[PDB]
Amino acid sequence: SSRAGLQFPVGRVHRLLRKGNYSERVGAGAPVYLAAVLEYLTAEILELAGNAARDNKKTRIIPRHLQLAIRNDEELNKLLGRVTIAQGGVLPNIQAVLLPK
Amino acid sequence: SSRAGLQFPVGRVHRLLRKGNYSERVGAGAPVYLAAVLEYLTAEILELAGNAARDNKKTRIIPRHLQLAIRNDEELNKLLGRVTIAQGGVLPNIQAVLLPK
Amino acid sequence: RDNIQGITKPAIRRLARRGGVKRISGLIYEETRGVLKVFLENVIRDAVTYTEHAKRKTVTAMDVVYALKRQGRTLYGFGG
Amino acid sequence: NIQGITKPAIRRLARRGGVKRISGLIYEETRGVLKVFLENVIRDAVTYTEHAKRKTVTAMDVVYALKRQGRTLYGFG
Amino acid sequence: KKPHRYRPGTVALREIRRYQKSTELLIRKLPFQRLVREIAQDFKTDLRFQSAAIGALQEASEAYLVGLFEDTNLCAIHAKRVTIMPKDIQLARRIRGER
Amino acid sequence: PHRYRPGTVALREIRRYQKSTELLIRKLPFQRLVREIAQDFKTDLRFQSAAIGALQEASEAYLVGLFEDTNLCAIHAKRVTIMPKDIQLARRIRGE
Amino acid sequence: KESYSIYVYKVLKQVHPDTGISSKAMGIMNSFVNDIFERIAGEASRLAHYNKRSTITSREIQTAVRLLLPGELAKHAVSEGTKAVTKYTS
Amino acid sequence: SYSIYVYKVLKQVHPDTGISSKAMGIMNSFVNDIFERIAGEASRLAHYNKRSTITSREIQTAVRLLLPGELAKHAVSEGTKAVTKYTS
DNA sequence: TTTTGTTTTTTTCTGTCTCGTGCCTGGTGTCTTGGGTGTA
DNA sequence: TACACCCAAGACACCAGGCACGAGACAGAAAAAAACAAAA
Repeated sequence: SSRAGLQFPVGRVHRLLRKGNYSERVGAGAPVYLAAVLEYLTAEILELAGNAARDNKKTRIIPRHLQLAIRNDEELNKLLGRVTIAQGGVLPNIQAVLLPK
Repeated sequence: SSRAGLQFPVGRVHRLLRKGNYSERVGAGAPVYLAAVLEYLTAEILELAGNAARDNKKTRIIPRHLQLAIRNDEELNKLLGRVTIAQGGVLPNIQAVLLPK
Repeated sequence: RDNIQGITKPAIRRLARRGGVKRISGLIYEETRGVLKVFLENVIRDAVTYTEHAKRKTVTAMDVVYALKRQGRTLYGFGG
Repeated sequence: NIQGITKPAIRRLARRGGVKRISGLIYEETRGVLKVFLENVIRDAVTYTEHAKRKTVTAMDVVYALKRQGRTLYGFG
Repeated sequence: KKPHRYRPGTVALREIRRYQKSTELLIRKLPFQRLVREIAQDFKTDLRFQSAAIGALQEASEAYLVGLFEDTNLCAIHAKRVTIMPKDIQLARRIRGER
Repeated sequence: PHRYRPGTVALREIRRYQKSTELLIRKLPFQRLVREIAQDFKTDLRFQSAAIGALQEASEAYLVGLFEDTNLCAIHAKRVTIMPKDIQLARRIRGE
Repeated sequence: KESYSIYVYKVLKQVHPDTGISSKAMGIMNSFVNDIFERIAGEASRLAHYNKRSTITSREIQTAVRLLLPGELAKHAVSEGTKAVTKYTS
Repeated sequence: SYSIYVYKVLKQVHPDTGISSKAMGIMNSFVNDIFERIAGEASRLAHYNKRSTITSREIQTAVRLLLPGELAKHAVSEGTKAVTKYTS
């Protein structure tokens, strides 16, 4: 992790890939790549959640912040389409035909 | 195959389960069970297809026969719900609202 | 016995208001309860199968997570 | 090349699905959707074509790209 | 003086906004737990359940019901109607692939 | 001379195209569109006949399913003719 | 290139001695067999990984069949698998 | 678990923002799901090419197939940078 | 009351179906030893 | 968690029908006339 400049563990990812019964041999660049991708995804999600929390005057990330960060982003909603977030709720979307005319 | 009374190969299934990156070790009854399940499913599907072909006056099985045999059965359609059959078509179902009178 | 009536009318009304439903009819609650019972049965069958495969008598959260993932309802926050 | 799918072709495709009457703003619209479908499949297959160090999109790549989205296709294995 | 009375449509949208802003569990805990235990008893008798498993089941059921209600409202609005009907739920469950 | 009523030929074509399982999309325009779309992703790409046939079959099946959902949505709205709003609602419910 | 065309033809002759099968139908049956094989193998591997088990036996395949196949199909497949295991062990 | 790593990533992207236990569990579940998906896609890609070794190319292909568009491009760039920094 | 979809009855070639048949590849006995369950 | 136990993985040696290459033929789509109930 220190040689690749990543916060996610490289040895743990390598051990998980070796014990997960995915392939006979595992290279040295695949765990680094997977850890980097996971770290980038986590960083994007956490930044969006922190922005949503700052928009609500909150200092702690709650599942509602994660839901608002995932649903507002198009790519994050496409990647997590069939993903359900517990205690996250939904978006405050009201149809125009239901408003008082 | 001859000892278990099945026409599907047991050694081939065992080799595919060993080299399929599923587990470190494969038991002795697992390939037999999987071959028996595959043989039962194939026998049911082929019997339904032969019945559909006899209902169509043909001594051969065409993709249309397979589609008419799978889509008609409830459990077979539930198992292959997200399965697209090439050159099979759809069921001749017309809604009652589109019918005259 | 007859626990399907636990999901009373106000619960279904709140669940509809969360989804953006303005007006609710009368025959909506029965169909909602039936669909909820069907979904609960479909999930609990796989959960009990996963629990019996582990030779256990207590349905843990991991079994429910696996049953929901094998169906198509990936749920987070219950893997710890 | 989106105009290749003629309007009577979409009419036949709708008749296969049990559609009695078809409007005028359907075909073109459906055409776009069709493009989206290709834009959700071919590219994925192209990725497979970029994984085997090949330049020809085989049927196995198309089958894998269709299975990876839940649209399992038979008769091309 | 006649007491205050809101016209049909105001409190409905108010409750919509209130339940869309908050993410609390709308289904009660004890009836849902009893229903889950009764359903699990039909498959295997004498079954124990943890709090996390029941909470995950309740969250998944609530999310699925919210999605189904969204689809039902969409189908009802598509049919030039405001009140939801079981036909909309049937159409939503048929298009989604459940039936 | 004879003249069919607006509704008989439609049902006849429905029955004819539901009984037969032939491809309803032409080969050359579909292949040209597939090549033009694949060119935007990677240049100098080749395609096999089996791959093009599989793509055509998958596209035809997806279009048939979408048209079935569209007809269902149109019938649910007390209508016979299909509209782009029906296709939009179907694609929104399906999650596309 | 290996395929289960011979075994599918044998099963067809067993269930229908006077009925053939086309090439496209044979390919569709091969794809169906491959898909069922892959699904059951993945489910068994997941069941083995969830229990920290590195061996896949008949119990894992039975659980995978009961989880994938619905109702009567699952029951008949489980019965056939148990019968085949009993015949092979004896 | 991935608790300390997620906390460090959050402190890197937001020095003045905390995280609850439920949010931490949700993040861990998301990380595990992405890990499983990418591992399965890489195993499938290796089995389709008659290969018994998963390298960085398989992970890159899995990321390009799973993640859509800009997310996939940025993840591929980050993975390539990490690989080039680790190999040097 | 008259025109048009739907169903029955001749051959005739027509894409296909099982028989005839050679090479070999995967279809069977036999020694060793041992590690995954059986039962406790 | 412990003691026991027995058929498979591996390997040697021996052996038999699939499968594609042709062929005579086999039930059937078509070509075409002729005929009854229901629809317009």
